[PDB]
Order: sequence, then C-alpha cells, then structure tokens
Amino acid sequence: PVTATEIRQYLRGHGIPFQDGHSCLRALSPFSFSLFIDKTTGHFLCMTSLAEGSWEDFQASVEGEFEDSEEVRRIWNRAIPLWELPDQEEVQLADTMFGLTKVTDDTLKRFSVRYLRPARSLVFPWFSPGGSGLRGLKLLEAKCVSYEETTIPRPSAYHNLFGLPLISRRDAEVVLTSRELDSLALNQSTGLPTLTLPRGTTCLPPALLPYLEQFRRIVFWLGDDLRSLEAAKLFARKLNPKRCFLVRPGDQQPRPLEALNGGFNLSRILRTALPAWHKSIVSFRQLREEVLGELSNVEQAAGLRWSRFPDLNRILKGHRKGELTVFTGPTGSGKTTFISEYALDLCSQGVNTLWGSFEISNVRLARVMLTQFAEGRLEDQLDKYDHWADRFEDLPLYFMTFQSIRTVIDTMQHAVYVYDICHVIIDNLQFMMGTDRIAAQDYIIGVFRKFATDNNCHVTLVIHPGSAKASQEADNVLILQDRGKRYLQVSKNRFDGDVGVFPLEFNKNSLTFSIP
Amino acid sequence: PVTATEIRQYLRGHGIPFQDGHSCLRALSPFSFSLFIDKTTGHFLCMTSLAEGSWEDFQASVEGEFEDSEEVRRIWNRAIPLWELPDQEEVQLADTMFGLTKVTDDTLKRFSVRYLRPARSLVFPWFSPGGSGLRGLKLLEAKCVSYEETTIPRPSAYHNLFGLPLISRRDAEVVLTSRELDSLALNQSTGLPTLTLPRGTTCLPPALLPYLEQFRRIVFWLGDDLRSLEAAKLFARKLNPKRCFLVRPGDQQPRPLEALNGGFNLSRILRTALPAWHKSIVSFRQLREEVLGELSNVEQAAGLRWSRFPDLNRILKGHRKGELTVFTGPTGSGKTTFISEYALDLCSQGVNTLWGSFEISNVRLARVMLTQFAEGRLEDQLDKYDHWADRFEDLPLYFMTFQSIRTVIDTMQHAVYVYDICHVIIDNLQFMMGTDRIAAQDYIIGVFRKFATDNNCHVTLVIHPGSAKASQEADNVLILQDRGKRYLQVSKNRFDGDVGVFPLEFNKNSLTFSIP
Repeated sequence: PVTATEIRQYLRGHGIPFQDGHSCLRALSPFSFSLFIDKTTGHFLCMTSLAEGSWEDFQASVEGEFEDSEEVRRIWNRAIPLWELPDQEEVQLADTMFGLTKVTDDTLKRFSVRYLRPARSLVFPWFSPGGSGLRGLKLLEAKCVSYEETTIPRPSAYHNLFGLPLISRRDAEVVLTSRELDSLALNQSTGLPTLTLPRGTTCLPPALLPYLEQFRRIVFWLGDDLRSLEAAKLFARKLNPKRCFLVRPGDQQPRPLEALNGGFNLSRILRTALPAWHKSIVSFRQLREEVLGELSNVEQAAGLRWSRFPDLNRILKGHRKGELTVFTGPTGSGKTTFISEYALDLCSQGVNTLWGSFEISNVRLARVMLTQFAEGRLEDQLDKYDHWADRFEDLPLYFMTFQSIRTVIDTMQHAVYVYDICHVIIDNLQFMMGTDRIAAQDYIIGVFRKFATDNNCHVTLVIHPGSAKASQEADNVLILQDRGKRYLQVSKNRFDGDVGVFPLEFNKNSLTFSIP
Repeated sequence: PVTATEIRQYLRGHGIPFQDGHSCLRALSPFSFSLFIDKTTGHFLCMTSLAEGSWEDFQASVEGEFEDSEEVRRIWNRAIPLWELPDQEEVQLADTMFGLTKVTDDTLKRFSVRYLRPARSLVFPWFSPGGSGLRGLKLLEAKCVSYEETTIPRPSAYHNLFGLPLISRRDAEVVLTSRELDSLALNQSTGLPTLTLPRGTTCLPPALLPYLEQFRRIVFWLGDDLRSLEAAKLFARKLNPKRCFLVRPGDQQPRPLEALNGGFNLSRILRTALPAWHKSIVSFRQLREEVLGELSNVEQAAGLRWSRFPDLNRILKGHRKGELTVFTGPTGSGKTTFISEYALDLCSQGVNTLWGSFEISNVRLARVMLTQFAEGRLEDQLDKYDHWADRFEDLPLYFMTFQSIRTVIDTMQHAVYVYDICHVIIDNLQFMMGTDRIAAQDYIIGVFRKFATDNNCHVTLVIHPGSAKASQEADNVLILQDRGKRYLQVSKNRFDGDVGVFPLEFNKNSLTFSIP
C-alpha cells in the first residue's frame, strides 16, 4: 500500500523537505527539487541524477541501471531530413500521402522530422531526457489513405513525449495530441507548447507524469471521436483534472493536422476548452458539444463494433465503459475459451484489457488466446511462430498472477493507474472467495459494481455454477447454454433493453467461434 | 520455531553485529563477517572456523565435529587426468561416448577433470571449502547413449559445488547447471563463473546456500524440459527470487554441453535470461518461451509418466505440482499398500517424496515399500539383501516420525526447505485430528489446500472411513472399491476432466499391483 500520506511521513522519516505538487511530490534529490515521488506506487525519478525504481527500491536507496542500447543509430543515419531534400517529385509525393500540403519547412527543422527512403516512411526521433543520443524511432507508413504505426523498440517500451526538449521551463500551457503530425501543425500556428502521448489514446504511463508536472494548464486534443473524449477523461484522472481542459470532438472540431489543412481557425478551438472538472451541479454550457456530437454520431453513442461477432453486435450494440456484465453457463462448453475470443477481438481494436484468470493456469490460457490470434491451428505452423509472437506482443494486454477480495481489488486499481487498464477479465469468481455462499457471492459482485463505476473500467465477470441478487447490481448478462454447436442468450441490457439469442458453432481446429 | 526475527533478537541478546543478507544472515564469527545463520532453521556455518550444527547447538555454543574420512584417495590415485594422457585411441573413444568432441584440454586442467581406466568413467573431484584434500568423487559411465550417476559417498551426503574453489570473491554473476559436463563448456566460452548442483535438479540442500550468498545475479540453466524449469522455480524460492534469473527450455535453447557442440551461440542464450520475480501483473514477454515450449512439448504439459500403472496413466495423464488429491476406499483392501506402489514408482524417476504415515508404524511400512522395490518376495532373497539396501538408499525419500495440525504442517514446511520435498504422503487423516467431526475434517482438508498451492508441493491424502466438502477443495479424487481383485475409480480430474475405472489384480507375493 501507499496511502499517499505514508509517503510524506517516510520523507519526514528522513526529514526531506518536500512540496506537494499536482500528482508527484517534489523534493531535493538526495542521490531545484529534483526528487519526484509519485502519489501512487511511488516510482521515483530524478531530473538530474536520472535514477528510477520502485518505492521499496527507494526505501533501500536511502540505506547503505538500464542502458536501452539498440542498433537504432544505423536506421537514423540512413534517413534524410525532409527540409534538406533538394528533390522535387519525391517531396511532393511525400506530402500528398502524408497530408503535409500546408506544412512549411520551418517547423520541420524545429521538430527534427526526418524521412527514410527504403520504406518511404516518416521518422519521429526520441531524445533522452538529459539531451543525450537517440532513444528510439517511430515510423509511420501510408498505404491505400491509412497510417500504420510501428516503432523501435516494441510498443510496450515507447515512452516518448514528442517535443520534450523543445518545451522550456517558462511555459505554463501545453496541448496534448494523439498523433505526431497533428502536433507539428498545432505548434506551427498557435505557437503554444505541444506534446504527444506515446501510443496515442491507448495509454499514458505514470513514468511520463513527472515531465508534465510543471505545466499549469493542459488542453486535451486527442482526435475527432467520442472514443477520444472518453479516453481524455480517463487520462485526465491521473493529473488532478482541476488543472486540465478538454476539446470535445465535433464536425467543426477536426484534428490539428486536418484543422490547419482545412483552413479552419485553430486558435478559436483552443479558446473553447471547457474544464474537465466541475462541481456536483452543472449547467448546459458544459454539455453543448456532447449532445451535438451524440446527435450527429448516433453510431458512436455505443461502444466499439466487434469484427468477429456480427450476431452479438446486433443485440448488445457495443462495448461501453463502466458497465458490468456477468457471463455464465453450463460447464464443459468452453465458457473460458469463449470470453477469450470476446476480449481478444476488442483488444486488437485498441482496448487495454487486463486478464485475471484464476484456476486456469494462465500460461495455458495464453496458448488458447494466441491460437485465436493466428485464426487457425498453431501446432502445424510452428515454423512461422516467432512472427506471430511479434504481432501478439504489441496489443495492450496484461495478465494477473494470483487471493482475498481486497488483494485482487487493489491490484486491479493499481493496474488501471500503471497501465491504463480499461477492461478487466476474471474467470473463476469462486476461487476469489478462498446462506454463507449466497451472502459472500452477493458481497463480491457488489464490490465489482463499485469498482466498475468508480474507475469507469469495464468488467466482464464469469460465474462458475444464476444469482437473483446479481441481476439488480449487474448491467448486462450473457448466458451460454448447450443443446460443438451452442447458443448464447442475453436477458438484461442496461443500455438498450434489447434481448435475444443466436446459435454459435465452435471449431476446435482454430479455437474460434463461428456462425454460418 | 524460528520466525526470522527471533534470530535477530537472539543476536541482539548477545549484541552480535549482524547484516541481513539475501537468505543467510552474516555476522562476525564469535568462535569479514564469517558467521552465517540461515533465515530458516538457522544451520550455522563459519567461512573460517568451519563449525556447523543446529540453531539450538548455536544457542548452546555461546554458553560455556565431523571428519568424513573414507578410502577415496586410493581411487583418485588410480585414475589419470584426461589432459595428461599420451594415448590417441583411448582419448578419442572417451570424448565420443562422453560427448567431449569440442572440449579443449585447457578447460580440463582448469576443472581438474580426471579419468579412470578400470571402468572408463570420468572423475569430478570434490574439494573442501577450506582448500583441504578431496572430499568425494562423482563417477559417470556411458552405456548403450545413457549416463549413469554414482558417487562416493552415498547420494544423500554429496554436497559438492563443482568449481567452488575456482570462483573468486570479485564475481557477481554465476550460472548453475544440472550436470557437471555442461558446466565445463559454459565456462569455456562465456568465461563467467559457473557452479553445479549436487544431485542435479533433485535437491539443493540449505548447507550450500551460504556459499552462493556473495553472488548478486544468478541465471538458472538446469536442462531442456518443462520439468527442469519447474524445478528451477522451486530452487529459486530459497534465494530471494528477486536476485535470480531463468533460461526457459526450448528447441533453440539446448543444454550448455549440447549448445556448444551444436554450434549455437551461448552468450545469446545467456543474454535473454528472464527474471523469476515479477509483480502481480505481467505481460506476454515473460511467457513467450513457456507457451512456445508447451506448444511443442504437448506431452510435457502434464506430469511424469508412471512406469508401473499404464491404466492409471491413461486416465490421470500425469502427476503435476501443486495439485492435491484425496484417496479413499473400503478398509481391508490394503489401500495404504496401494499408495506405497504409487509413490515409490514416481520416486524412482526423480521425485523427492516425503512420507507422513500415521498409525501404521512406519518401520512396518518400509518393509512393505522395500518389497515393492525388489519386485518380489524379500524373505526368500534374504541372502541378497545388503545389495537392495544400497539401491533403496539412493532414491529421494524421507519418512515422518509423528499430533496437532500445526505441528505436522510446520514440519512439512520445514521438510520442503531442508530436503526439497516435492511430494507429501499422509496415511491416516483421523490420527491428525487427535457435526464436530465434519467441521474438523473440512478444516484440515482446507488447511492442506493452503499448503499444497503455496508451496507447490504435491499432496495425496488417504482417508479412512466420502466427504462432499472435500470435493470442491480437492483437485483429484481416487476411489479404490472392492468386489484379491479390485478396481480404482476416479471421479474428478482438475487438469483434464477425464474420469474412468480399471480393475486391479493385486498379488500378495510381490506386494505389487498388476493387471493382465
């Protein structure tokens, strides 16, 4: 546990003079206040000494690491800056596909944007916080108009704030962008400092929080969809939303790259940044864009559309945030395998899913889930296995290793802060227990409902034999009955009130449910 | 009890200045810190004084031993070092059968590997920690390609770390090997310090723990099977797994001896060592090898295959770790004698089995168990009895001498730490007791499940008259009904969900079950 205050008294234990900042406490570094301790999980980091570790490592640090060296410099040396290209056709072909028609070479020099010839892709260098050599490179390739994201090293390690060296200490405002190209246009005209999230609207690691501590006003601008706005609110929760602002999506509110290209004034958009924090009573002025967006994006009013369950899509109609669903059925039908396909399909579309399987030996679950990704049988394709490992090790996915209700819950709340968890999957609810059975089951399901709404994290529990008391607390139910042909029946839809049932044909060859 | 802290206050009682190491506490020797006290059971040992004993012996030591001399120097004087052999055909024959084709004479001198002519076997000398004369010799013989392990003295006394004098005090990295030959090749190329376990992946006694205290990074490499990796995790539990690493088995990750012979780069394998310690939430990067290994070793996904129960093999499919099974049946059928055959067969394949037979006069159990090992009637073969005594005194096996639930459990937990117990057999559960009977039975069975999962030690209880509450907590059940012809029925398989029943034809002559 951390409990915030216990950090302060431990600092008072050493008498370290500390100041309570927005999120991370600031104090003089014992190894101008360069020592930063996070309010939660206490991952320390010094602006000068550059030492990082856990809170227990910090505890041992007062008593008495990494290099990240890869052949990235070779790729950088084989790429040419865009503003230093004497060619005419090559640059014109580049700006058309990358949407750089209105981009001037002055901003290219400022952000050190480079271009590589072998793959015709952009280069967005990552610099060390201390101003040392390159830490990594992010490459974007356009194919047909679609942008493909691939960076070195793996996406799970990319922790770059594009423009971190550029921003000075005398800057009080910063606007965050989901991409890198839109950041260039925004700084081109407004002139205000700009930064980019590492993997867009996917996750903002706590390690990056100390760098944004100095800024006083933060204006989120993370896309042109209701999904982006919801992600912005979740990201705002980490840094005391009283000091942040939002830019709602809309028809007249495009992305900064599209806003400058389209000719729409962008300083006007930066002026209407409504606060993300409000009292317990609000008026219509802070909801005009949301109702306007909902009335023009009726499809976006629900969650993501599954790419593998057309029949389940027409009944549940989406996968929203904060709603809790309980799934149960007769044993022996692979109910654990079914939820694996459900979460994996959503995970590939940009949802950070946390897996809390119990009594299933999660190392065995990964084999089932990885076979689903290959959409076939991986036993015969053992030769082309390392390829799928790279594809599997880029989706946002985390497992849980092991039993009290409090123990799992604090880790789940810790998981949301540390990895931006937006989905929690738990297989065996009985294993968590460790009229008493009915009373115990009623308590835990109620606890999960408290966690689902408070943290806005979707939870899809699986019940091993259903409970009458669970129906009132839960928002959605899914029942997978048997009659390898099965069918799933839904009898509770909080968002839409629509029920139904469709057959499912399960094939053991590919470990993927299907329906003719 | 020890309770770790009570050791410190006892040292504080004597005012001994001590420092908390990884496992064994270090302090100045009262009889540069040479006094080593284990965190559990406090078996003391001094790097200079060389005095050992129990914690109570240490307690009496502040108030106010062994020689191990055998005719072993004769065997050493009758063996010739391999690097000092002028013969041509003899050495070529040796390296072919022992797989020393790529072994150079330089490493032979460094490790002082000797060869004996009478049996054409290798010699791996054991040196005292104080640099004294030889302590023992380990001999390996190749017959057809198979390696036979036999050492002097008995296996229960062999506590040699091959290369312990070789490693210096200024070494922070060490890699452990399951064999002795593979360690030679690993030091040949990498040059990093290496050590070998006394009896392979079977057991690492706590007496050797003080010698490995100095090293800060330990990289386990104990074979090329899922069994080896599981044994590594159990071994790593003793030495604060935060300071250890693992090398998972795989097709491209062979043993160090085969890795150098096959031409595969071994420094690459040493670079990809993954930590054995991790937070409650882990990603797919620390599971890529395990799922790859499981997908290519489908037989290894289960436990060991019994060599005497083909019918039991097809239903239970293996003997995993951590899982708990309850066995019961009508009395008078020798159900106690049945579990003796079950445990003895697995023990012969390299499983450290602990026996907790209560109310059976364990001296009487040994006669039954020893007759099973001889596979016949020992009364007639009393002349050839001293032979089987030596063969019986090399399998990893320990009995329990006597009643509360806490008393037996602490000994069982102590047994795992002292002898690397991976299997516990208890005969009578009623004797451990010493609606009340139902409530008491539910408590003890639940207590064992806590020990079964936490320590990963397999437990197979025997019930003397079945209990509904046991079914939920237990993973497997075996019922031995009667109709000397019997049959065993299984109705719960946690790992596979497969049930069945097969007849058993028990013969009282050999005390071994059989089936035509």
